[PDB]
Amino acid sequence: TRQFLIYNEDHKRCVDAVSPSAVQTAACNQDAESQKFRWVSESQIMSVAFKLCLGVPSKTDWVAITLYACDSKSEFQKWECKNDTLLGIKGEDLFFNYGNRQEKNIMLYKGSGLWSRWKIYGTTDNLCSRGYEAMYTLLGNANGATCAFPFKFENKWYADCTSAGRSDGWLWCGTTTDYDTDKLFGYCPLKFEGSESLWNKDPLTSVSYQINSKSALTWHQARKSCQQQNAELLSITEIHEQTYLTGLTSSLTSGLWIGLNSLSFNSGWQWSDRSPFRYLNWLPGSPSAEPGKSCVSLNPGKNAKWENLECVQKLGYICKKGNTHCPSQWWPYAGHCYKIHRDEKKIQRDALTTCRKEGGDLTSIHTIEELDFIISQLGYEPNDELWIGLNDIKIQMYFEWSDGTPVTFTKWLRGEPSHENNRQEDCVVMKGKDGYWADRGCEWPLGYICKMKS
Repeated sequence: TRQFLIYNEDHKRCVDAVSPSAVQTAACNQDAESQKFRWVSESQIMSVAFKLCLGVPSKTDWVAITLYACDSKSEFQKWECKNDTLLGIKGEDLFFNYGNRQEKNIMLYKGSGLWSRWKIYGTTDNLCSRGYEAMYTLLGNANGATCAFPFKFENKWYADCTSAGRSDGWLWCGTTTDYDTDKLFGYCPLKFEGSESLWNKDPLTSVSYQINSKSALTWHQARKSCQQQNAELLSITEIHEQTYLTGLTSSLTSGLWIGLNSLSFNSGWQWSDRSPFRYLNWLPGSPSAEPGKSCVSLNPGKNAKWENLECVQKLGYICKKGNTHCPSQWWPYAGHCYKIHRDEKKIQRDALTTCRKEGGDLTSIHTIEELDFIISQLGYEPNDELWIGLNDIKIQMYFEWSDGTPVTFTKWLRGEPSHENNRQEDCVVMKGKDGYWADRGCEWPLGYICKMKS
């Protein structure tokens, strides 16, 4: 999945490593470790056989590309893909090239020709396709630091995650390159027997959860460490979910990252996996109005309630592997009919009824296309404040639609949802050039939109 064979279409022969002194080409053989290569940084390319990166003595022409000890900053081991199948050194237009058979060796040339076009064996998406992605460790003493390749364990070099020196066959990696000295390690987000014992799956939902309490990453590092596990940062969508994870995080104390954030500039709080932000559970004082704050943490030491901590703080994190014809005045969309009212302005409750006396209900919105229809086609204007069907009248911090349709979709105005800990009941308005939503006390009289079926 991450190792590959470097290969030249025209010569139909792959790149091979015979020695640190010499890098040649041979007949392609994917069972020959000599030939196998693998990214290690954004730029470096290492041989899994010898655990050394391909590099040059200088950025000059016709010098031999050979294997050097791999070095984050030696700026001769750095490579990049140009034009397409081109492979050259960064900064200077000099390219990986097939070796003139005088010096049996890959060399660096200035020709953008057919001898300088390389490509992963058995594919057509250039070698910056299988590019390096930093893989954050699980558990371990290194607090989830990224894997370091290569690393030395018991005086041998390992090019990927290994189950060496272990009875259990788990896959681990050093987080520095000399693990034998620093002894910092963790487990790789890959699949092996024991892999799944790092998740919980609530017996009811079947959604799974990973609690990384011993790690300490920024919000964005955390988010990337669940995407590479085909997951995402934790979303809390139902009252059952918050209680279930309050049980898991009962015995923990330091804050943990969840997917709730205000990182988009014309949009309020939102879940990182695009789950609808319908259920709230803030700590007193949050959402804090401090302008620099956009990422939410879950505090297991304060009954699993939520607070926003700078997205550069290094905390733990939780991941989540889920899974026609209408009355006059009224206008249709998606089989329903809509209307905005300002003849008389009414309280939320009295607005709800004049949409049932009219034969419908305060409007529900389940898709962004639906929200788009409301603002374009019903004479709505950007400086409006219109009641809609969202509310938490039965249960605070739990928004449902008045018409009893499921809340499949959220789109908050920036700054919103407002002050819920400052009131007892939370109704929802539509306002702003984009028609985004805001929550407020219900017992405020405003205009409204309603929705009916045909």
